[PDB]
Amino acid sequence: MRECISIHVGQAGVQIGNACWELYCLEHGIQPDGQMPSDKTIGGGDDSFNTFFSETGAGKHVPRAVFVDLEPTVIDEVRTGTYRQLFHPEQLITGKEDAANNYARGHYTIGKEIIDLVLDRIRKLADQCTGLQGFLVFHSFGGGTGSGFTSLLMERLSVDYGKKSKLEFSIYPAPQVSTAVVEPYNSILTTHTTLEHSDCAFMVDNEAIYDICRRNLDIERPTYTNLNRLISQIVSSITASLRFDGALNVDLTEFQTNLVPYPRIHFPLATYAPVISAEKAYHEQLSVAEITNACFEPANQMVKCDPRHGKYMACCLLYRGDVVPKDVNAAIATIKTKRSIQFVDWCPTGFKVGINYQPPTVVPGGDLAKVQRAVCMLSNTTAIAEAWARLDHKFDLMYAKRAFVHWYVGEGMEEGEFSEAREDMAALEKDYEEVGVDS
Amino acid sequence: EAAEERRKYQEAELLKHLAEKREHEREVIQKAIEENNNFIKMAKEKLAQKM
Ligand SMILES: Nc1nc2c(ncn2[C@@H]2O[C@H](COP(=O)(O)OP(=O)(O)OP(=O)(O)O)[C@@H](O)[C@H]2O)c(=O)[nH]1
Ligand SMILES: [Ca+2]
Ligand SMILES: [Mg+2]
Ligand SMILES: [Mg+2]
Repeated sequence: MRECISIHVGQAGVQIGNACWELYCLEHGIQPDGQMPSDKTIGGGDDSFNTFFSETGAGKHVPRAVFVDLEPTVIDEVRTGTYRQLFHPEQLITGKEDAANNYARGHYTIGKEIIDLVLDRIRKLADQCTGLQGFLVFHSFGGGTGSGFTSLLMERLSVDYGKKSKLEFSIYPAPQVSTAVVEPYNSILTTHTTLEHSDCAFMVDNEAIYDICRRNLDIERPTYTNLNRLISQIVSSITASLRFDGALNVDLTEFQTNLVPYPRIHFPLATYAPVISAEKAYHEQLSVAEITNACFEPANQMVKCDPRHGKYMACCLLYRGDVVPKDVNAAIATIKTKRSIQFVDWCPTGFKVGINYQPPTVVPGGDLAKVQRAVCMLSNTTAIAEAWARLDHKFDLMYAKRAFVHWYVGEGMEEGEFSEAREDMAALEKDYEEVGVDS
Repeated sequence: EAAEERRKYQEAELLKHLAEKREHEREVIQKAIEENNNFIKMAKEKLAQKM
């Protein structure tokens, strides 16, 4: 067994991290006080769920998790929440005043002050690990902390843990879900600074989550709780293979091996189905063919884009519930003859498939209904570059007038870092075009 | 540290600008004092001379 440490930075990373660990405890039968009746080895073990939980002599299962926010109000709702007893004080880290939606303030001004503390508290978790695999980092692209401090931390994690893998779950900004006007700046700045320190990054576009919440849960104006509980379902689908018995994506290195042939093109598209309203009394249970077909519907993707106008490098299908290989291959054969599914020429046209028989867990009283089967598709397609092009375009509009730039220079950042960052994203966009388009 | 030093340079320019404001404030009020006193002295001398 090899351990994974989760790190949650800024408001989005913390509040999403709250939802995930709530879900993880439900999936594993761990009560809010940290007790786990199913676990018969008291105070130790190297089961699969021990990758994410350590154990005390008292029998308490403790998340290998750190929560970090440069303001105390969000983390305080963990301290005093439903799982207070799960975490211990050392894992919740709050500063005094936040980064004010400003990457440069989160990265340079406040980050300097707090990085050594955060690294020290992570070291206390790494020391309890007999074989640390690396880190899962949850954060927004857009926040001052989520963008500015995350990038400083990722740089320092590559220093202090050079051999360890680092995975990201990144919340990509969408005006429908309250955004700062400078979020394009923050997004580009932090992608540039984090690009070479992350081995695999799952972008989640708030616009996509928001619309799924409106369309499939028929919530008229979804809350952060609605958004985060759906996001946590997808995150849990992605991390299940680390926490349960299985042979696919069983450690962080396999994510890179299976999803990322080229280190810079390391942003897989996630597509999830089905998402069913819980106040919908009687709903037909979707079949393997249907939920697999729904994986090629842009309306189910975590980032809206058109994979038909791009090329695939890698594709993993992650099923939960009543699913057998026979049905998967039937559904795939059908889909190959009707969908437009082009792989690059230097890659096998195929699917790695993982099945966990336990159907998804939902939060009692949440807006998602139990289903008897679901699937998360992870595909590395060049079509996700549409998300970069969109963001890059908004950055250009504002930067052409140097709008807001003075806030960043006033924190000690050189204007040249904007151009550095933007030029990196320009290369990134052209790497995608080289890989996935022909003239 | 280079960004920290740039913040420090900018604060120091700022406090230096505000220091120039404080000395201008000092010059204005000592100018008013000087002119009130010169009015009083002028009037006192003209009166003495005419008497
Ligand atoms: N999906 C989701 N997005 C969130 C949540 N909270 C904030 N966001 C999004 O995150 C971005 C804003 O960054 P935040 O994480 O709130 O800000 P922060 O990291 O705390 O940084 P500062 O407050 O500036 O110090 C915006 O795009 C928000 O829409 C959340 O709980 N769930
Ligand atoms: Ca145990
Ligand atoms: Mg905040
Ligand atoms: Mg171990």
